[PDB]
Amino acid sequence: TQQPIVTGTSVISMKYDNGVIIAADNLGSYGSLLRFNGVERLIPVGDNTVVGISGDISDMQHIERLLKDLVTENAYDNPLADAEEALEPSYIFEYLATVMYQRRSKMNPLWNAIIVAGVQSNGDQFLRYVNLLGVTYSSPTLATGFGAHMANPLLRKVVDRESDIPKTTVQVAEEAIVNAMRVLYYRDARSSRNFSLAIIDKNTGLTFKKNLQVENMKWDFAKDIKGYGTQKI
Amino acid sequence: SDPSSINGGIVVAMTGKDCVAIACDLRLGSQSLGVSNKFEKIFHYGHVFLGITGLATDVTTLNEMFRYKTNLYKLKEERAIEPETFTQLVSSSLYERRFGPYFVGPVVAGINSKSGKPFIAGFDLIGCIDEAKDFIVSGTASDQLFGMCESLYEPNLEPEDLFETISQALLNAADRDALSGWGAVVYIIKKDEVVKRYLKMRQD
Amino acid sequence: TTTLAFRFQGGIIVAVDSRATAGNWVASQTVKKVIEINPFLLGTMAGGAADCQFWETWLGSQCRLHELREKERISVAAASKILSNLVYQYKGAGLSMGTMICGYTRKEGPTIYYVDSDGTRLKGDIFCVGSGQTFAYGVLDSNYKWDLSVEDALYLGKRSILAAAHRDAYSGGSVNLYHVTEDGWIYHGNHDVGELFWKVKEEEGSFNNVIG
Amino acid sequence: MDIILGIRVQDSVILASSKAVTRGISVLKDSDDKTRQLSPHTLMSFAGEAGDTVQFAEYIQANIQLYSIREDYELSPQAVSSFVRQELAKSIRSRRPYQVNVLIGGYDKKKNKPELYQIDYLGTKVELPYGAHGYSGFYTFSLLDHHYRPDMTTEEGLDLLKLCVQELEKRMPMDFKGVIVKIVDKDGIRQVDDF
Amino acid sequence: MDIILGIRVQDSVILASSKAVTRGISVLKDSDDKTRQLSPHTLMSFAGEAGDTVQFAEYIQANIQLYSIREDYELSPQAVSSFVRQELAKSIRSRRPYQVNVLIGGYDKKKNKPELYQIDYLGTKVELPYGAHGYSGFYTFSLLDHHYRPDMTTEEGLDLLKLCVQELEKRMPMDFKGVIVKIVDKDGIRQVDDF
Amino acid sequence: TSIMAVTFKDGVILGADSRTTTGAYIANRVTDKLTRVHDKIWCCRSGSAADTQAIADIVQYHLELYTSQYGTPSTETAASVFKELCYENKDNLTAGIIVAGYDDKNKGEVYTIPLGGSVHKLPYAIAGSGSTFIYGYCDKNFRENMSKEETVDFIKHSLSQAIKWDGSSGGVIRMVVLTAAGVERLIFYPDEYEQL
Amino acid sequence: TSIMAVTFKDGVILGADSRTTTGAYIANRVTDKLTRVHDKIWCCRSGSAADTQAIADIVQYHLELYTSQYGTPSTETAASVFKELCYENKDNLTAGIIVAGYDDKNKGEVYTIPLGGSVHKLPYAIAGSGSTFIYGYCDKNFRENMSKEETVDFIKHSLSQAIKWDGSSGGVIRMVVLTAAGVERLIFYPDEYEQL
Amino acid sequence: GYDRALSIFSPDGHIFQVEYALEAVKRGTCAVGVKGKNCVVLGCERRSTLKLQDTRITPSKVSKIDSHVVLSFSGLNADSRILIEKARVEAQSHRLTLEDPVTVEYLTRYVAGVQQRYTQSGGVR
Amino acid sequence: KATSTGATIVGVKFNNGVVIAADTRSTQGPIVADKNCAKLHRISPKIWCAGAGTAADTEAVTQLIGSNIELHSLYTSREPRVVSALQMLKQHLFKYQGHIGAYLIVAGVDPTGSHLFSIHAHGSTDVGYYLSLGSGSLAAMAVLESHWKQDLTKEEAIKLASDAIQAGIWNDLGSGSNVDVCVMEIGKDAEYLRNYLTPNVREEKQKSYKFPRGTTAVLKESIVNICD
Amino acid sequence: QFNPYGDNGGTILGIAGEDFAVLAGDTRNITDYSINSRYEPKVFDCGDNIVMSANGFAADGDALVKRFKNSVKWYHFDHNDKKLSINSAARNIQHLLYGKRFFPYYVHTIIAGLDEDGKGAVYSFDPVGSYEREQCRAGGAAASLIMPFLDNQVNFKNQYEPGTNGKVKKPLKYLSVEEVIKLVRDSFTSATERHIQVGDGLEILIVTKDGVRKEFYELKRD
Ligand SMILES: [Mg+2]
Ligand SMILES: [Mg+2]
Ligand SMILES: [Mg+2]
Ligand SMILES: [Mg+2]
Repeated sequence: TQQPIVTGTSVISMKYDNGVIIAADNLGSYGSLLRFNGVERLIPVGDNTVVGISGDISDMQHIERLLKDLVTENAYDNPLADAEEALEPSYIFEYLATVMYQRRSKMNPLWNAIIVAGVQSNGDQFLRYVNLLGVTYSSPTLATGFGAHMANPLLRKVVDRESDIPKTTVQVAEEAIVNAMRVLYYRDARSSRNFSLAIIDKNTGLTFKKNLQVENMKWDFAKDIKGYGTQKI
Repeated sequence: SDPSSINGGIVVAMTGKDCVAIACDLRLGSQSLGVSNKFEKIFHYGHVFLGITGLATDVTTLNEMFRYKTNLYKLKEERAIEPETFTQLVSSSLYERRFGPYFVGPVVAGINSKSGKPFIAGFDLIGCIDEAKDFIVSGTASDQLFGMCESLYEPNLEPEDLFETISQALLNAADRDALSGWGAVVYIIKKDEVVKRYLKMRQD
Repeated sequence: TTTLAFRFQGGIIVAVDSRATAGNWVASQTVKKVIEINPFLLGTMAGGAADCQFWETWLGSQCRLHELREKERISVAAASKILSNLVYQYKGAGLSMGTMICGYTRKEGPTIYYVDSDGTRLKGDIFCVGSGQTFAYGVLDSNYKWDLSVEDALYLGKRSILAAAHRDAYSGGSVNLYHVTEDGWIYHGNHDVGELFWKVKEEEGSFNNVIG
Repeated sequence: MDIILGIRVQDSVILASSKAVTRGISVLKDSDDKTRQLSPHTLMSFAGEAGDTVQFAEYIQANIQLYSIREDYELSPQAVSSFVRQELAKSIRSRRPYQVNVLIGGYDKKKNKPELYQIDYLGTKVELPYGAHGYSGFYTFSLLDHHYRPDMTTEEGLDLLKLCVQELEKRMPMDFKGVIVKIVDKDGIRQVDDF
Repeated sequence: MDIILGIRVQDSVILASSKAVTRGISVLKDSDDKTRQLSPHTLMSFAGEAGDTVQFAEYIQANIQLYSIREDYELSPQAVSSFVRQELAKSIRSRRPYQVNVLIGGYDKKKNKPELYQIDYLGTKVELPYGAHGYSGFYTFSLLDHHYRPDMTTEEGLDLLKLCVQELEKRMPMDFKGVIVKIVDKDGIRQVDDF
Repeated sequence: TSIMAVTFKDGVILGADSRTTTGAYIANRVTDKLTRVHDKIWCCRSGSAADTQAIADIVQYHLELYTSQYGTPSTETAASVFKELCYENKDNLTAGIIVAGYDDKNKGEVYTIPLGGSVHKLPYAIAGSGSTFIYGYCDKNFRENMSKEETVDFIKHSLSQAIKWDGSSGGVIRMVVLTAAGVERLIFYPDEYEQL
Repeated sequence: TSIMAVTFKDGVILGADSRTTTGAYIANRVTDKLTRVHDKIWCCRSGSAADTQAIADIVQYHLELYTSQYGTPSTETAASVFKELCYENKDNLTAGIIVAGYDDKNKGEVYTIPLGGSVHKLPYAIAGSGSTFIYGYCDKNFRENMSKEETVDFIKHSLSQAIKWDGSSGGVIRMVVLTAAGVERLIFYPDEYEQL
Repeated sequence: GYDRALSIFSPDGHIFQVEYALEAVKRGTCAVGVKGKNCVVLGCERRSTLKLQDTRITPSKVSKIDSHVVLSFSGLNADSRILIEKARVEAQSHRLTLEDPVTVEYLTRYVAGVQQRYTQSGGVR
Repeated sequence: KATSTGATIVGVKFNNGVVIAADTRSTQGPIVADKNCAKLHRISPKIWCAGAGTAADTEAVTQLIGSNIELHSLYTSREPRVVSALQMLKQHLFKYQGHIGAYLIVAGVDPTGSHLFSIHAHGSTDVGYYLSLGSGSLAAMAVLESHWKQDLTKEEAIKLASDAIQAGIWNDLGSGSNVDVCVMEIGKDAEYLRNYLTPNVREEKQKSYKFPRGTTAVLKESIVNICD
Repeated sequence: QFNPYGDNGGTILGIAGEDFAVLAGDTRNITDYSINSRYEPKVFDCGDNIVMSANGFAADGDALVKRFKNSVKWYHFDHNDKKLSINSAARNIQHLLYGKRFFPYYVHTIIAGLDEDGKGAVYSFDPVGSYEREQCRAGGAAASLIMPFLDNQVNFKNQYEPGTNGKVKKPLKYLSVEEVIKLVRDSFTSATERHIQVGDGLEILIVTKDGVRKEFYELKRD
């Protein structure tokens, strides 16, 4: 203990036929105060992995440094650091999962909920979750915080089980992710309009999109809504 | 401390083909101490049967209350109360004590004398009606009863087959509960005959 | 839980029930509450199941080391004190243990030590521990004699657990009987309480309150 | 108050109640009679919180005596026990409940049967061949379960009761200063002055 | 543990200690000896938390026996009581303190005087003509204040002790199952086997 | 919640966001926080939604009965009725209400009734969780006797900032204009005010 | 406390009020909250006075030892040392620090380190209890590459409003200007800024 | 701490520090033990090079380890006190934990174990 | 220990009226008490009420107001209005300061038109074109926010409503089993569509557990007298 | 305040046959009222013909299984590739669990396999390491729903032979692997109906002398 302070909200993600997509907004909240508006919560590791982090931002920055140090360390005395002995999404996740569970076991957790998204050496999609308790799980769609309640239902309508993954294109997957981010902006009071989105594809590699915005919003219907029951004017 | 598990006990009710069954254990205890092995939890008012689990003082009080009310009902209406009507009376009566409730889990069972339709219903301590087609469970081994009934039950069982199903549901549920057992009773109810059977079970 | 042990002319009788509960939920009816420390020593399980199992198996290891080093059977006094000194080190940490360490040696004769997780170590003739201990004490106290036969002593231990199994909601399942002699303990079977209750009711005429 | 025991035999009900009254540190009395005669053939013993025990018992006694005079008739033990249960069931949801547990030993002159009723402060009534309140049952019920017979004589009941009291005196930490024993039968209520 | 009493008379110290061991609901034993011989002419009785009482007593016993062997000499009762006090004073600021109260009855062979020391678990030592721990003093000290004389014989001390135990048995709520009485004098330690 | 009322040359305008939260969940993103207690007496509500609705409904009843007997009530009278309910029941209420109205004799008037149930007549008032972030901005930018268009801009800019920083505020900016000409409702959407 | 740091064309300026309170009592009305950790690296302190002084003293030591070995530290390096102390000891510290410095290579830089011990590089930063009231004002009025005089006016106006509304802020407005030309201290008294 | 290996093997397989310790024993006054059918007698030599000695208080050659076991020695007097103290502590420790006094063999095995330990521990002779 | 069920309840406005829908799971803690309860209730013929929270409080409050609405309708010789039910519900709930844990979606038609409200236990009310309540409200609202539009037809609104309920059924553990729907169109009778969808049918068991007759041990048999 | 524990739901079931053993578990992983995964394997092949599941708090469950698998590896290194018998594995798991007696693995562990006579074996553990060989054991969320059914249908409890009326018990005849799997499937189908945390999928690991085989079945997803 004691408490998360400056925090990031939902991280959402899903698998598709040739890879994975992950997204997270650019807000750092300070309670109900929307304090920091340019926080990047997707952190790429190499060209095959993107780690999405929610929760305490100070701990996120600590994890960000651990990953940076992991890349440095892997390159030491390693002629194949950019080839066969490069960091895999599975290596990066297992390392973080170890750290998270160790920290909770000392009663001094990193406060975060983490999603590691990537593509393995053999082209396999990697998508797994880990949090402050060291709890880990995998699913065709994964989301943290509010995303778990609102994004997953929408993303699961696209990929409801393992056999739906090969039938899902990157265009359909990205469309679903972007819509979910809009829904979260409507309904999560600790969300922002600005977000980042990353695609890790086994053919086209890592595509990192910054400064995206929620668009095509429906608000017009608000003009007709008056009072809270009996009021007509 | 928890009023609904001081005395212990269970009730289960099931529907069959042109019949209903309601059953209960016979234990009354003071927490770990067994006090009585003859504490029956099923009562009847005419052809309508009521099982009540929970705090034993309230079980007794509610039985006396519903005897009181169904007796006045009969004098005024000039007919015996039906299971559907009685269910509403139980619900009403429990909800009138919304902020000082009886700590009970009542179960109604019976056959409508005019339509011949089998009827069962359950309640929480505050009057919320559970009107299941298949079965109703109540008491300190309700989880165990849900497990037994869900696997053992099938619809349209004949009276003598329903007896075996409900008996085995009760017995094996009660044997996995410290505060239930010490004997058991099963009522098999048909439109104009009711049979009551006391079961043999382990006495620990 | 109901566990008892008593000294008599023919050694020690150890009798236990078999029920383990988690709240009102009966977790098991087949729990082994007598721990066979070694062929000569027995311990009873009450309080924490793990604490009793673990530390009384550990005790068996310490007893084995003792007799390897000293070339002599460990006394019940020494064996019980190894356990009580151990749990006393852990006092305050939250160990839960109420056990009877039972043995029969040359120098001591039949000996029982009540050992307990707050550090208590009591030598005695009759001990009864568990949620149903008061019921078993009643049958024990009114029927106990030093000059009981092995057969009658075994039945008394069996009947006393049955008394507890009947009345105590958290005792039952089956009865396990042991007879501890100088040459080692002898197991006297598992007895289902359900079957035993009716058998005893008929043969003894007891439990007239219950319809059979 | 502490130990109160009851046993219904062939032709009578026997109530045994401890004599000690302890106010914290000291035993203030060792001859206290924890019972009230409700009617000629009905006796009630009681135990619970100080003050409330006697206040409740005397309140019940006054009510049954009033009924007896109004109707020129003695209520059955069953009827008296039902009246008592209702009062305790009423009391448990009061502003300040009576913290009183009772045993009602009566001889029904109509049915020619002894009857023992056990009622706790919640209004939990049970008719029993033998009963107790508090920890008394924990020590005594295993003995009663073993030896009890429905056709026992009054003398055999007293002997089984002595065995129960002996077990209490052996294994109970508290000194309850012995018991006062009373017998309820067809001839009414009498006290066993040597026990 | 419950009652422990001590009285220093003309030529001896007498320690009386209850025999009951109660672990909550049941009295597990009624013949427990709550004392240890530290040296031939020094006896220590004890009462407090379960386990810690015996563990402390035996630990002290081992230390005094070690001193006796090393020096081939018996420490004075005063010296033993000071050693015991320091151990308890050390213990009270430990991680987990010994919750043990003791009486030390010794006969000083150099001065030819009996000596009684009362020490509580805090390390509070006092030399007294008579002493107790717990509630024992509340019932017995008024009797001792009245009857005690420094020139009493051992037999008179035992009679005054009997009066104290009788008052305890009358007014104490708990059944402590009588007392074991031991006498410490110039000839050493002996137990009064009929009390 | 971010609410305000501003007097200007031709009368008064009430402004509000439309976000209602249960913790971090937005239960209603299109709430109408501008409530009518009389024809030209409106109020902005903050605090417990149940409490402020209950109070407003009672006030509307009181002013309807007042009107039947004594004719149109003053804005001061409406504020007094609000205060009476808020003050006397302060122990059981969490309500922060801004009362705004237009008379022909008195013109535009604003009264704020904070938690304690006190009354304060002001040229303009701000309230709700989002108001904290615009005390500086509003104090620097408010002028007396502004035009309708200036006052709309002032409220739009103020509530834009309150919404930007306060997570409990958001959605659309609703406004109600009270003048001799009548009652006009205005609404402004995120795409409009976020780029200010 | 009301503190801020603003980058501008020629470098950076730190601003602060001078009020230190113990409850409602003003223990010091002329506090200096602008502290020097290196020649042209300063910081503004908020939170526990004991904690922020202890941290600042340690940082000043670290940068003095850094300078002896490796030459002048960057503002980023200073912010990193602050963050290391604030993050690693987050359980035992209540410290909100704004770090401002001038390099010749990097020019004016501002880093804010809030309660949790995270770092945020910003064009300008505001902190302290009084900052809440000027989020709206500062966001509307800040421009990049302002002149020295404009930045002094921006800070003076901002902290004036923070002081006006926050009871925990007050006294004089202190400022420290960091440029290539050197280090300049400024002070502004109540009679000056209250009439703004 | 001082960790120097003083007791070590020589090329011929001897540990000279242990063998030189035996030479210190050879110098010590003679001690003798004889066990009868129902007794054991320990005899000890006192060198008469030291008169004007106070025999009341001078350390006696035979020492009680417990009430039932005794220890005599030959060699360095100061060294013997350390073994005697350890033995006495262990005797009481044994009574405390086993609830039985030490056997003579056990006490011997303990003292012999202490001596052995000092032949392959660093920094000790 | 009163029933508080998991639920997904929704309300959607369309062209010529309003539709409400709900799942059919009633929970006791983690245990499914009723696998096919009816959460759609009547207040009046053309005003219906979906309820969540404390089950006893939702039913009780809906019946009480429904009773008073019927008497009010008879007294005024007029068909009952949704705003009357809304006002009576909220003033009742507010008086008890949230101790009556009733959370409702109210929906219906009346001479004034079609209406859709939500009521919260403490006595606050909201207006909307689409609303959701229950433990699966977030799952349902995600669907409503994704697919809702202005000028929905009858068939589109039923599809949207049931899709929102399905999101709750699959993704929320508190909700499950079937989908109930009630459609209230202007100028027509309200049509209650009990078990409109049944996508969670129990599969055939691998084995029959019909016991041989005589399996259960019996101590005593006796004929019970139900007659006078 | 930081709570180091959580509840991931799930239900597991171990049944020992005459010359086989099954360890089954649902594949659903949850927190509160949300589904984390519809397929997250919970029963693991640990080598040496031993299958294991640690149900409850999944982080502790994964840690324990991982440490046991590691213990099997080091047992081979230290003891000349000797096969770890099911009884030895059970005792080893006790020590792993009791090692954290004062900060326990919040799980209910069950292992299954064959004993050294080739007979089916199941061992059941509490969170702090107390264990027992058992014939039949359900663990986790729906254990209270499943065990009574197993008492009745595996051990024939309260069942007597028709005509005798309680005098002769129904004889305890041995069940085949096909018969056990039927009872496992019906246990989980029933548990899925009445318990909200049970569903999605059922994975069964069957152990015989030939090795470890897997079977998967769909469960309702509501
Ligand atoms: Mg049972
Ligand atoms: Mg039992
Ligand atoms: Mg906002
Ligand atoms: Mg399910």
